[PDB]
Amino acid sequence: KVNAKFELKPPPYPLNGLEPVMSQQTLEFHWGKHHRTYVENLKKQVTELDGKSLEEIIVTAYNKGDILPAFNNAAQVWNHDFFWECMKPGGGGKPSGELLELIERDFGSFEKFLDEFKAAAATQFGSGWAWLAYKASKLDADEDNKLVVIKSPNAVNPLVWGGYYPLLTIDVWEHAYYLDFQNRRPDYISVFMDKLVSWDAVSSRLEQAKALSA
Ligand SMILES: [Fe+3]
Repeated sequence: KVNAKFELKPPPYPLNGLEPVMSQQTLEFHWGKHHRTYVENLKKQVTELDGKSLEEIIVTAYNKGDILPAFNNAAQVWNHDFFWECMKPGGGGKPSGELLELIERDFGSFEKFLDEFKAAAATQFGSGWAWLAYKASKLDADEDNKLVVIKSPNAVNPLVWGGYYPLLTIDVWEHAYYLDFQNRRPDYISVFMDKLVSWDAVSSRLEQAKALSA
């Protein structure tokens, strides 16, 4: 976690690991330039913040929405770390086990959840993120302890709310997709879900989320 000599964390696969769906070129820019830059700038800004955790810096700098200078950088480092963990070579398909059950419990069906997640991703105007998060007051009316789809602008993530545990994200900043899809953000989102998403990753987060909100 902490901001010592913090370094950029590589994705959990080689930069060509997601070919042909997300290009090596996209990885090289998105991770090697954008993500790297957030890391470098955060380190320059980070001070009373020195040696604090990424998440602590994020929640404090959000400042109820009147954000402090380190917020954008800290939140984007975390968001991109999380984003790389959300995908895998040979990803896609459907979740299983408790994640699938909960998704069916809260959205009726996986397909309904998929459509809701894709619409959130598609309609976030400008730069930002779409999320699947576990909503639980014990994290911080009885509904409560359930999955939600949320879209957020710019660097904002569900950690700043809170009572939300992020489970899945898709980056909808144009740099995430422009080299591969240009304007076609819906096709990108669709392909992300069909081919890239690591349901194993999302399931692990859900276990952590349930443990934390018990
Ligand atoms: Fe990005």
